[PDB]
Amino acid sequence: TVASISSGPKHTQKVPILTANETGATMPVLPSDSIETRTTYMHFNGSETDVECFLGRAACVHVTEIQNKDATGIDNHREAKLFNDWKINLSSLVQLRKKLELFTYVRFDSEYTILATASQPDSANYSSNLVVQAMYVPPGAPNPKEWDDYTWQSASNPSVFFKVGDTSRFSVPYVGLASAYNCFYDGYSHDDAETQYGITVLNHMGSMAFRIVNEHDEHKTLVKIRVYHRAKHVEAWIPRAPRALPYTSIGRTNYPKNTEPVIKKRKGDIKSY
Amino acid sequence: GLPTTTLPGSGQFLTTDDRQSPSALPNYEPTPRIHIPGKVHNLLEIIQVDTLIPMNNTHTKDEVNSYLIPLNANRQNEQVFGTNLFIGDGVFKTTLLGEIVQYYTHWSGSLRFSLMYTGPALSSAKLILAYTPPGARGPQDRREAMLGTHVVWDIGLQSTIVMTIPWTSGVQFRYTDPDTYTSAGFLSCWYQTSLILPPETTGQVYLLSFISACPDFKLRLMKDTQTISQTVALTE
Amino acid sequence: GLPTTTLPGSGQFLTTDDRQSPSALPNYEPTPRIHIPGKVHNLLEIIQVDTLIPMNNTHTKDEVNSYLIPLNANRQNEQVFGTNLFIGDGVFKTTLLGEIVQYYTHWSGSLRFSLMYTGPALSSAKLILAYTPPGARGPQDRREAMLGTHVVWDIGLQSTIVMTIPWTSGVQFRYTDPDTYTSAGFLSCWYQTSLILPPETTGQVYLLSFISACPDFKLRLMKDTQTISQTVALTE
Amino acid sequence: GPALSSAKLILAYTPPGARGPQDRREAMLGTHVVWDIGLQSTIVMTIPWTSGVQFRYTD
Amino acid sequence: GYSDRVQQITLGNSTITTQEAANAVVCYAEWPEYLPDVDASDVNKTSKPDTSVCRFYTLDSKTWTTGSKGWCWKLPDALKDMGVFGQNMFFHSLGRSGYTVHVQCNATKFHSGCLLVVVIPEHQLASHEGGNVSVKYTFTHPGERGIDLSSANEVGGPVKDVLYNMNGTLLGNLLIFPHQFINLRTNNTATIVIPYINSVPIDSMTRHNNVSLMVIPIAPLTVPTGATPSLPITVTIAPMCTEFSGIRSKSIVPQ
Amino acid sequence: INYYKDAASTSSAGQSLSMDPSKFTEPVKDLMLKGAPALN
Amino acid sequence: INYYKDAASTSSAGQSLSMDPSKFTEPVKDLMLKGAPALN
Ligand SMILES: Cc1cc(CCCOc2c(C)cc(-c3noc(C(F)(F)F)n3)cc2C)on1
Repeated sequence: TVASISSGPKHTQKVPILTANETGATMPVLPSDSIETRTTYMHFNGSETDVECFLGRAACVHVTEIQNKDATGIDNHREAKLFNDWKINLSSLVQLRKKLELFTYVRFDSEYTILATASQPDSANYSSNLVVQAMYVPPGAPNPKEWDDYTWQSASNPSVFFKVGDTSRFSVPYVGLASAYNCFYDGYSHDDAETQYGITVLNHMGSMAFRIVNEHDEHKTLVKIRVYHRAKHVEAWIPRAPRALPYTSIGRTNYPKNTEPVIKKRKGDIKSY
Repeated sequence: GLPTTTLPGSGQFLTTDDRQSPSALPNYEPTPRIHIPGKVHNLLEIIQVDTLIPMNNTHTKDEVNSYLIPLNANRQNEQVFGTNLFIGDGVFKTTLLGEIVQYYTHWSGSLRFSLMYTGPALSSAKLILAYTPPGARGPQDRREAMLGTHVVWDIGLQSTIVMTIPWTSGVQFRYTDPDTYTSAGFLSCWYQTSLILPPETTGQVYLLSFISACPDFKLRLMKDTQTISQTVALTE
Repeated sequence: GLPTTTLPGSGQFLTTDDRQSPSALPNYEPTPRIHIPGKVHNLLEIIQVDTLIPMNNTHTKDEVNSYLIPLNANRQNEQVFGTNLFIGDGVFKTTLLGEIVQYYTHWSGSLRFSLMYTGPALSSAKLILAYTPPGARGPQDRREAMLGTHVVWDIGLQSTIVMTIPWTSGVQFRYTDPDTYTSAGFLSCWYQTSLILPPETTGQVYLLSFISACPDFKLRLMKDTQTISQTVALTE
Repeated sequence: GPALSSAKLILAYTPPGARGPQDRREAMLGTHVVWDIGLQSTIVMTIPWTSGVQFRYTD
Repeated sequence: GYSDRVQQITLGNSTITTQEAANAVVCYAEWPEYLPDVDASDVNKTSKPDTSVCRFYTLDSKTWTTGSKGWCWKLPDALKDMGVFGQNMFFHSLGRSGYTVHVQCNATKFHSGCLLVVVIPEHQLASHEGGNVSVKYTFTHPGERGIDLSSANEVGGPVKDVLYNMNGTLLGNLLIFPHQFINLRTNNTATIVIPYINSVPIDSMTRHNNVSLMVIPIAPLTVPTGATPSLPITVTIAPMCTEFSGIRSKSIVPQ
Repeated sequence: INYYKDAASTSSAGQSLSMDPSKFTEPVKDLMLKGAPALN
Repeated sequence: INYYKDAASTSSAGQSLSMDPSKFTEPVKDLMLKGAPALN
């Protein structure tokens, strides 16, 4: 594959470098169209910039917390973090979000990796070997209310049991209801004057609940859970303007008020180098 | 039992590894694909589309005006604009090219820089765009700029001039992050003759500048960008 | 020793994984299979069998009466019944269809809704069943209902009318769990003419309604149902 | 008009059954031609035979 | 002597001519088409009114002044009240369509100004309030009037900073979307053919706007000495390959 | 060799190797030849 | 490849792919044709 062909002097009626950008087209002008060039080869395929590679690596998409402690007298297990849940979404942590939002529609399979790390902030005689249970609770499935509900039986919901300090790994097929996931959605759930706007109404993927299976020890253990997402078998459509301003909320395109200029201001002239 | 020996790295989680893993939803049948126009396969595809350069940084805040390059009537020899060619910073940092380029550590290839005249039809002008390859300073006058790669643009019927910034380098790749040894040079524009306005016409005409990559382009070593961040996890 | 590298996920117990495991009872010979009628291979097989809909929720407790849809003599234009089409809730929640549908997150396809008349043979009536696809409200009068998918049912020798609720949607799948964007619409029934009873006959005649799936039907993403629970493990 | 002048007009034909249009929006809903004034000085708009009965009275 | 500048577009009983065009853009190089069996899900036979809805509808003209920020229309919203197309929109549960957008704006060889005409698929607007505030239905359904980017914020409405495309992205990068410029010195019209773009075969035409059209002044308007400091901008849109499905009662929408 | 029954569990797809920028760079109705006047 | 001697230790069977609802939907003695009067 040639990068540049050999091209010499020129004196024509054919002017490749004069165009009309109001047509909306970006004419494929090459260096050999405006200067004398020599032959060079690409020695390059562009593998690393393939959308499969671009979205094909794990990125942290959520961090949450649960803890192992005596549940005696706790009236709201959920609030006490005896167990916690995550309303599944990929737009909470901004790094992966900006990448995905480089496109309008996106379709792919997902590979999840869940890392659980223990912590004992105050006096403990040892570190306990806790087992985490991550259960997927799809829309319509009964949500856990107590860390040891009948819901954790998980007869139909899928769930993994892994050691804290260890990692959990599994993949999920493309689960969108449509032919592709929407990164943006200029619409509502119905024609209502007050209903929510944006993908907020589209990305209703249920949530996944986490808990520590072990009963409590004398001391209290804080387990932090990090979920990583890697896309595979990727397809992307309709490229768009990259995000410029900071995000403020999951799902909305909203940006903060009194935000700072994102375009750098010259320390001098428009003639400055 | 097949005898085995586990190697260093066992149990590690390399975010970049590409392995198989059990499916949590066995026998699930995903929704059929339907045709959707505008499919993108490679980022190198979209960086070939040019976007506007906010060449006129000069303002106190982001404005439509930062994209307008002012041109002044009856000025001779003078400089219209200038900029270094660190495509991963400066004026280029917010463009589609600069934005995508920042997702990678290395870049190589030729850049496509365009200028579209928006002054009245009955006006005229001849400008000169110049690319100064690394090794010397940004040109300080037309004569100096003219000694390097350049294009004398005659404004007319065809509104846009496309000047290529041919890959001129010793090392075959440069860092997207501004690095001296890896500098790309300078870009400048000057009045070849001058801008002439017709009768009953007054003020300023502007130039719109565009940037895009040639099929020449190469990008490698994916990395996180400095164009996005957060202090706390976002919530619904 | 074959060199190996263990990957993330090692040691995990994914309730959904499908692997091989050693048998705790080697050489055990299970009992021979004998023919047993009524074998079921797929749940999609049984949801095509219709069951009674407790359309008449209105009672203070579960009763045979919640399955009886009252019909009143000499009423014109009037509405007989109505219901939204969230098959995973409301009147449908306890039916075989609703019950099975709740073991999955997504559904798609056409529904088969039937009405069997049980009034005296010498009585007569013409009703109209209507399906209002999503986007507009549940019809408030016959004229409004009649503008959408409907069937004018003439009561007679053939006791049952089968109205299909054809899959009418943009997105190819809906959530079994009531979700607005994913709503299926409304179902209503009205008097086309009116119920006429013969001499020496008095009171109320009832309609029995059935629900089942068409071979159209699709169900996916298995999950636990909200139709069963316990506070403590059961004992013998 | 002078060569250096410009304009865009819209000619509309309203077939029988409704009144003569009272504003552009109303006229635009029927047969019409958006004319861009320029080099070619004349616009030719056809009034296609739009009728039920196959003939009309000149009177 | 055929030129990129002279064009005629005939749809239904409506025709458009332009003697100063700059070619025409066909979004993602795809011409609109009807929904093929292989992609269909909805089992209802669809309705194709053809020429009664696939024709040019001209919106109310906007006035471009030295201070204009830009305008934004949404489809199919902008045509929600246009003849038979509009009616079908509310009488059916689902619908799908493509369009030919034709933006007009003439001046003289003494004027100067440059409008960016771009089509943005799934243009989800942002709330000026930031945080997690939503944008109420009415504010993204301005209809034929469209949204004026120089108008003041209003409770429940979207942010209208031209610089940030009403969505947190920079104006200069709007060019990645199918667009065209109306550079008075070259142009006087912009034409963009839009094919149906969505992640579903067909969809609700009232609760979802597939794309929004934006006309944004980049190089400000400049009129010759002592001339009227304004120019009109006219938008004409024609639906094409329009299909409607699931006919019924007729929606009643917010406000 | 694939160890699992479902497609979703396989590893990355491998370079699309299609690459056609023209649907974004030249989405014009009338083909424009490099060198020929953009506006004839 | 199966690593164990007993059948019970192998993994899941894979879709029956039979599917005949009629034994539940139409368990009638005299065949009833769709369109023909149910009760003749
Ligand atoms: C955009 C976009 C795309 C997606 C896909 C979300 C996938 O949702 C899941 C997740 C996150 C986990 C599981 C899952 N299956 O088993 C487990 C367990 F191990 F966590 F229990 N988790 C299943 C689905 C459908 O979400 N937002």
